[PDB]
Amino acid sequence: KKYETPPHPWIKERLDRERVLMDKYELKNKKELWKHETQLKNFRRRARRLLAARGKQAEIEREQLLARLKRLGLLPEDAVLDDVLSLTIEDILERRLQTIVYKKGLARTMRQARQLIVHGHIEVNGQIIRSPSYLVLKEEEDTITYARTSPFANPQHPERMMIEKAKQGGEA
Amino acid sequence: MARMHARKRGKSGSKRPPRTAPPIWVEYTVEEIENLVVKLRKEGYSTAMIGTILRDQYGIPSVKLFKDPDNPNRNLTITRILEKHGLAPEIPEDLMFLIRRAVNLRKHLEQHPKDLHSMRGLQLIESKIRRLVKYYKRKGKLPKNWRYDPETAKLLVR
Amino acid sequence: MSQEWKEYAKRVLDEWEPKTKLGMMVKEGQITDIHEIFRRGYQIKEPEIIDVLLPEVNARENQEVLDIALTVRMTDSGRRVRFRVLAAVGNRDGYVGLGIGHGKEVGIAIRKAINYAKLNIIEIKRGCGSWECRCRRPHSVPFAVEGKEGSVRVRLIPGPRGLGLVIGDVGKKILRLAGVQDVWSQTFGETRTTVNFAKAVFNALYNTNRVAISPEM
Amino acid sequence: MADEYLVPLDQYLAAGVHIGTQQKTKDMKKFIYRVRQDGLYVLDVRKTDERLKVAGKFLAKFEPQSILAVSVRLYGQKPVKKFGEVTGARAIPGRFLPGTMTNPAVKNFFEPDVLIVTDPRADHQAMREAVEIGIPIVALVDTENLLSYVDLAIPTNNKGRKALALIYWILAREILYNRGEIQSREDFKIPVEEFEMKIVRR
Amino acid sequence: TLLDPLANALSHITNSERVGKREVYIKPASKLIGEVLRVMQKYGYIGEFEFIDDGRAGVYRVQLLGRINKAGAIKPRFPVKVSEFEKWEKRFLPAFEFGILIVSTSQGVMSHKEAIEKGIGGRLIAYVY
RNA sequence: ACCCGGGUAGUCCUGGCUGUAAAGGAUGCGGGCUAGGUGUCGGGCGAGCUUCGAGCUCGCCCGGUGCCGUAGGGAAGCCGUUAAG
RNA sequence: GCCCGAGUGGUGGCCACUAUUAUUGGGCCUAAAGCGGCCGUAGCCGGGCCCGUAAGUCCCUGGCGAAAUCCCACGGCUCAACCGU
Repeated sequence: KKYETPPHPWIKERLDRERVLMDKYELKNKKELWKHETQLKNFRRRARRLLAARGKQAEIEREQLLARLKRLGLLPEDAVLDDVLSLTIEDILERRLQTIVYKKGLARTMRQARQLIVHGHIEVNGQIIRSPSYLVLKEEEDTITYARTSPFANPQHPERMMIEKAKQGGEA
Repeated sequence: MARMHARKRGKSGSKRPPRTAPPIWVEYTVEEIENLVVKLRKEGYSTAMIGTILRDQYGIPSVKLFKDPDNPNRNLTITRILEKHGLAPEIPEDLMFLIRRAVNLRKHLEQHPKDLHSMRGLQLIESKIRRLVKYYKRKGKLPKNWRYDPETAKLLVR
Repeated sequence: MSQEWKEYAKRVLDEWEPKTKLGMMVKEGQITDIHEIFRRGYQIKEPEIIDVLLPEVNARENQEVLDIALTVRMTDSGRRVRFRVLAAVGNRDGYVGLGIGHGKEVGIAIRKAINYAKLNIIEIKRGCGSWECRCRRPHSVPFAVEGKEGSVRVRLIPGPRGLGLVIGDVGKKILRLAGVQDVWSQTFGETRTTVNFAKAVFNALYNTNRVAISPEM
Repeated sequence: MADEYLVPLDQYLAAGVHIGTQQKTKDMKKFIYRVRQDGLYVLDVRKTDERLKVAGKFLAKFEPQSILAVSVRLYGQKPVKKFGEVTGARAIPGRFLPGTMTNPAVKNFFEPDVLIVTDPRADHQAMREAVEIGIPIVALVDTENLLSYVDLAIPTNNKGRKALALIYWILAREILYNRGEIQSREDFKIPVEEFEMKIVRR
Repeated sequence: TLLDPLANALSHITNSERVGKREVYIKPASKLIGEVLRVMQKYGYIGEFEFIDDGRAGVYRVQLLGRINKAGAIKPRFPVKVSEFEKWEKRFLPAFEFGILIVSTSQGVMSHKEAIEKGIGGRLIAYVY
């Protein structure tokens, strides 16, 4: 499937973390958080199992899982299957479309950003998108823009004004 | 060390000489030893007691150490000295003494039958024989056609 | 928080009057090294000896209470209730003391326990090495260990970095106070009894050093 | 350590140090010299010379005066009292007044550096607290007394007064030798008699 | 009777250890135990041993350093593939460091770590750590 | 009914059947390993005593039969070289 | 007010929790649970030392256990699910 909920769902320490996270990144539902936890879990689980086994097993398996994390951008230039396990649910959430839109300064604030991509006020590559989850690669970061849009077809959309007053990117 | 069999009682700790080659302050030839053995088997004594009297009189603790090497296939010792001559009983003494005794019991019981305990050792001695039989068959001192019974115990003794 | 650190220790060192020789040498600033109290097995008889080592600032002595129980003894025309409490002193930095205390009133017991716990401090040796490579810090324990307390059987297991403290909450409190980041927890036998389970985890984290290994050599 | 001359060999042997009582146990078997034809065991007299020497050393070492000689014995409390007068520290009680070591609320509270027991069987309490505090422990041990928890020994007789006298005497001599006042090779300034006990009125 | 004479050696050796005697005596003796103590010494766990072969039996007097924690035989003595090693690695041993899961092998006898470096396996014999 | 005075089966012997129990040490059996102490029974050994008999005793050893207790185990009682290690 | 959210809840079934089925990984003095005790058949399990075989056992190669589903990569569909390599 594509979710997880820990053995006991109403536990306070688990719930606190989320609600603080919930405002921080401005999710719409908890499921979204979960998506990234459960995605994080799989990398870890596999990274760990690979390092463990006999070193002669086609190393390709390791390479492959270090390649993707580099490309995605979570991993920068570190060479150990142990740094992978040193990610957290915050790092994944930094990697989202939503986050990366606010960061660059295409949006005033993440709550605003939620509006933009839905109505097709953010282009990526040549395509528009509807899904704010969207996993944004490192190579993919450089290609976020406007062309046939309500934010940028002129220089007197109040939209331009709303983004300018803030001008602050960074972790969401 | 012990085995409390039909008992709870730890077994005797009697132990061998840790001598591996024999005393030379004691002195006998392969020929002299062989005579002593043959003389004693001629009396009516049996190999354990033959080894006993030789120990107590002639001062040889076990024959194997003194004798071998004189044909180093294996150790040369009492009954292996006897078999080469033809003085050996085809039944192993082990199995013989056993059965021997057994036939005596039966006669007691014959006259006296109200005996728990005496009945209960009949059962305890047979079942050692059975075993001692069972393995010999496979080793080969007693043919595979045999099987043990109290009429086939009264025939071997007589 | 910086220098305010010693100031609590020195404020304690204004009126602290040593009972022991241990409490004295510490109050003189000598052997200023908790670790150098442990190795030697010199008796922690004074509470303040520790307050001397743990200031406001760096390690942050995380005082914490687990369970508060109400028990009775029946007496002539009376039930005499009291309270038992379980408290945990520890620094995330690799020391820990587990304490329990019994008293008529509540507040007192908390206090008693807090004190009790100090005496029974322990180093937990963490896994420098890790599991896999000694990349940086001691994330885990070195070796898998087990606890034994009445019915309770806790295994601590080395672990992956980030796979953090995977145990029941009660222990999870104690462990965090130790400074084990990552550890697989295999329990066996009724935990309901908190005091023990805890005593388990504590005993366990205790036995760490008691393990004699090859890298020591 | 050093060879048994006289004073050393005539002193122990003249004093009934040798004569031990009933029971042997497996650990003590090493100091035990010989069997009489009665169950009365004799201790080795050499071993007593030997294990008294190192006991001048071991107690010349802890030079600060919080050495405690306690006794549960009626005989022994007099040699002990006199012994303590010379040295410079002693806990007197018929018992230990438990909470001598473990408790400092007690009005009688000491913090020793060494202990001397007389009978491991009677002074078990003084031992009991000697395991907790972290105190090394030197003593007088009999054919009947174990060495469990008892880390350094002086196998001597302790059941009688002459002996109970000789030892806390020769010892008071030995530690004063090491620390450097009156020697164990000079004849002691104090007479033996005070350490010796006597019953006129009870 | 006895069986698993090895095991009755080992088990002494450990219960020996746990007391903190100085040296051991093992009354029944053998190749299995002999060989195993040999490999054990080779890794270093133990000090020196002498066996005296009495006309009765071999006996091993063994010197105890203090190193050994726990060292035990395997019950049905399972066959273990060189792929399944890792499983049997995680179970019996205390961590990746130690590596004397002593197996018996085509090459001879080895620890776990000496087995892996060659690359060969088989039925388990005993453990040591 | 407990208490008292009579009383059959049975209780005894012989042969047979029946097969149960808190039939307990509530602790299946075998081997190896793991402080000790003490009392006791029988066997061995080195001595002293002697009524010249191992009769009276000391100690080591072997087999059995109790009690106490270190390490450990146990929930605790307890168990602890006669294991419940 | 808390949870979750086009879902959320009720009944039923299965698995987990339940080392409450014990291989991993349970017990059995007094908690359930030792047969009242023995014998030996079938079975399982076996002291040391040398030589043969190499049946188990390990190692290597080779024939082979369809596709799909699973796991990993890259690529495709706005995204993913899904599909292709």
